[PDB]
Amino acid sequence: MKRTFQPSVLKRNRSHGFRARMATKNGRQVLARRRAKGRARLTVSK
Amino acid sequence: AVVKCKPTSPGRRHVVKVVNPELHKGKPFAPLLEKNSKSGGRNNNGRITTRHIGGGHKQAYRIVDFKRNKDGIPAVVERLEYDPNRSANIALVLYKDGERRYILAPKGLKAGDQIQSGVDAAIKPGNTLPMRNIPVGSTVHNVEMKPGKGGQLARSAGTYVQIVARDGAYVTLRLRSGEMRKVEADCRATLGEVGNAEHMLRVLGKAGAARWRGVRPTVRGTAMNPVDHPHGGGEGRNFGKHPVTPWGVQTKGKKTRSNKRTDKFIVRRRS
RNA sequence: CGCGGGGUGGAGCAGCCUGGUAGCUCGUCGGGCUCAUAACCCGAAGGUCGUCGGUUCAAAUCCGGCCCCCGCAACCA
RNA sequence: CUUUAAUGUUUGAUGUUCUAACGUUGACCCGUAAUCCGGGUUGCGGACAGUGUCUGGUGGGUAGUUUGACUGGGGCGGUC
RNA sequence: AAUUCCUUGUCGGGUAAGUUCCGACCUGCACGAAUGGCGUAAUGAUGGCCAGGCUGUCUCCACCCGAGACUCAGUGAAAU
RNA sequence: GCUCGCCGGAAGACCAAGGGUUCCUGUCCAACGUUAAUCGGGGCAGGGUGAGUCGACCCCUAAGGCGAGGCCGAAAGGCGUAGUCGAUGGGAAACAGGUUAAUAUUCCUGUACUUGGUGUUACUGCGAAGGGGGGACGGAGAAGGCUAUGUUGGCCGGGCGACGGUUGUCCCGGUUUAAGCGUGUAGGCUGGUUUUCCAGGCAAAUCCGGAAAAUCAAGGCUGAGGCGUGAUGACGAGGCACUACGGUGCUGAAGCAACAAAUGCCCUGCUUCCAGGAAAAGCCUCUAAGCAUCAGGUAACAUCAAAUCGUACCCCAAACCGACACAGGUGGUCAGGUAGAGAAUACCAAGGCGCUUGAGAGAACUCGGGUGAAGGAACUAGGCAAAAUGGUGCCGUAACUUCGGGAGAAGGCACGCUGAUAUGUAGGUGAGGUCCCUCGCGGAUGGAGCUGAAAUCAGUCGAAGAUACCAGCUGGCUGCAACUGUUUAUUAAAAACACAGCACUGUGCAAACACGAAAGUGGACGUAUACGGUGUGACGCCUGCCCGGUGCCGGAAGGUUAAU
RNA sequence: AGGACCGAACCGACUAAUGUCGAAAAAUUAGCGGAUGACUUGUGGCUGGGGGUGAAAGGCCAAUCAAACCGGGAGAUAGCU
Repeated sequence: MKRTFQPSVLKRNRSHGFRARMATKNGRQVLARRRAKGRARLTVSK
Repeated sequence: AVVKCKPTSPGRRHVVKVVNPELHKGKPFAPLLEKNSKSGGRNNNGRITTRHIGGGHKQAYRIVDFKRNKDGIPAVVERLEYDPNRSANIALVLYKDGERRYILAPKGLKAGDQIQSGVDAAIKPGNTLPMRNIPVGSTVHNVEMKPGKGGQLARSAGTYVQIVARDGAYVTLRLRSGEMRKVEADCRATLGEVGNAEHMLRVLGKAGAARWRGVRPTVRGTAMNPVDHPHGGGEGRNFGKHPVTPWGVQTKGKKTRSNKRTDKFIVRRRS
């Protein structure tokens, strides 16, 4: 079947990337929450 | 001209076209062409506000000089064009000084005709003049609402607005729907009936014949579940409700008109 | 099996509701009108109020058993 | 007390007219190479329209809930 | 009748035999005119029925060819 | 290594995506592999990715995103102008051969091209966020001209061949060659040139456009392929020479013709129909604000620069996505031989593999299949499944019909091979020779060679000549629905939905309506032959009666009636 | 010319068998329907939870839909086990 995940780094980096977060206020807090938790996999990038 | 094609296939056995031997078959005049981004019926939000709108075929927009500000200039009609945006035909007119412009083609207009505008113009089909210079009882089209606006009344295929009476600063008109309406005298109007008057006799025939027009399948309310439409539900086709729009607003007889700021202009409501 | 309604001159229907006097039309009889019938006009007779019993001063009427008819219901596994 | 007439006064409800509020998704100019917008001329409407507060009506478009128990299973019928 | 409860209604045709089928009669429990009525060539991986043709579906199964099943060596689960 | 078998429009060879060293070499076998394992996409160590011409970055935009100010909103924030980003779109420029354990249109050899700076020489007016041209475009259909490519022949080289034959019409292998430059053809498009004038193009204009005239009949733009050249170069079968015996070094003949021919190219063409088919920049060109002994531009030459990143390997799969070395899913390109209408299909070439548990047995029973006497649906809910029909040309073909169909209806006849008509016809292609000329890639004529259906007659073989693979079951009555189509991804594909058509009703434009606390958008850069909602659902004959109840519309005198 | 006809690629998914601790969390084999169109597909965007989308099944919205997933109200409440 056509699995529900056909990977494409452009789309993944555009709707889930570092800059996509730093755009809106809600996105800023997502980075903020993760930093308080101390997760190294901060976002999805290289 | 109206022609009923031969039933050589299912779907074709009902198609009636209006084939005009006067239309220029070549490419349109590039200078007056600009892109036309299709909407699909969605607003700024992207949500579908107007349904059944989308798909269709890519059709380029041709600007048209509805205003007709060039006055006292003897212009010559060059060739008739096909406009995918308007039900009526558009005549490409060439001005005396060398400027080419599109105009809504009237009934009695062919290649090589002469038309002029302004208050100078004579009473000849295709000419444009301020309505207080036109004899009452006559018929015009592409009528303006406010002076200098551009023209908004009777612009479709085969439509015409006949002037009834003119009492000085205001002109009384009988619109196409049978709606008596007033309008200030300084407004312009183009003489004659709008051509391609047999457009209403065009039966599309196929289902897809609506698909490449932009029309999208419309689902009836009696075939929907109660959480999707006020109508619907029932085990085995049942209606029993008072006919309404998808949002509860009564249809099949219900006046939704409520403007009041322009109620002063209406002399008679249609019947 | 249960619920509601009904049964009234020959026929089709009111009046019961809130008890004491039963009405309308057609039909019938007799008369008149016409050459004769019909129609029309005049007058009159005609109803154990389904049946039985009880309550009541008084019952078509209030209540109950039963007989006949009509409708609804007779469902869920 | 009733019916009433001239005047003065008091506000209310209509009709016509005007321009100054306001509107202007009419034309024109500038800011500005920008169809947003603002300011300025002018034309057209006009104390309307529309907005706020209060108020009556409609209102399953929308939301929160009710929708009994006994019962020789429950429903129906009956009962409290 | 995609509707008819009663009902496998009654008559005719089809079959040796037809509760389904086809054509009719009206006694329409409870068809019906845009929640459309009656027909309709073509079309339909559609529903019901008949005939020809063709066959292991069946009368009644029989044999054979490969893959497992079986034995041996290696690996080595699961439900409970 | 010798045989066997399988795919071969893939199970082959390359990219993007996505993975991230899985690529190659040495070495190791505990853990991974469903078996052992000196094997491996497993562990450890080392090596490998070389670009001015490929792509990205870059120039320029689409859908759309962000959005100085601005508008609007309790706040968050929303919308949007100028701008600025965003390819799957457009825009400058390279091919052949050789070489590695692995990379190469990137390295070497040979031969070329493009965008700019600086300087020199000779000329000359240059110059924008501005104007114009161009870029720049749809579907389908048919033909012509060619090429990739294939076959045959000529020719070169080798063999003459382990059971009968084969010096001959015998056999096998090879017969490969680009980018660029010049020529500018088959073909397509279009009348050029010169003078004058102008309310046209937010200003200007010598450019575009329009309006008058003269002169002459062509000039110009675009254009695959061919022929030369690139190249007495490379390559090249086969020998000659050294073996760590894997391969390296050396040398090297023929290298043309004919025909068939693409879904590729000319063609981003031409004709035709309609539903009527991006934008901006690069480039060309005209000027304004200005600058002129300048600065700049055109042409030639010399020199310099062309940076940063990716580049290995897999890419219809054991490396992507599916927990797995998983019978599934994954866009684009090239794509040969015989048969065949074909990318079907059968068997093969190139190329790559035998699917990572095996060995014996031959029971019931289970799955995939072959055949089956006599009967032929008697089976069963039901002809479910199997069986059967199956191609081409011709003959012939009903009810009914909207006169299109129905229809490939049904039902039939001939199909192989050989000779002959004809040492291969009709036809296609077409050199030499002859002639002319506005002399070249020309035209008439000419006809060898090559290639090649089909029709007929005659003869012959088998039970069977569409023999295999591939390849309709047909007819009759009738319900529903018109029809193509769409739907419950993972039990329901239909009578359900849609449908063109018809009707009703709403909306006069700051339109109704919808999203949105608002602005603002969609509706529509449309405007009543338009647009929203609803009901029905082709076409034909029609569509009766009721306004009591409910809803809606119209008129408001009277009663009643909130806030004030 | 054709929502034209037969039929591969491609897309879809009607019948039967197998499979159901499967090779597979709906596939395979043998047969099917459409196949110039209302066609299909690649890449890239817009619409979002009482909302989106829908040729309309109460189907789909990351294997979950008559109201998605994750965190928090919250150790919700439970005359029930």
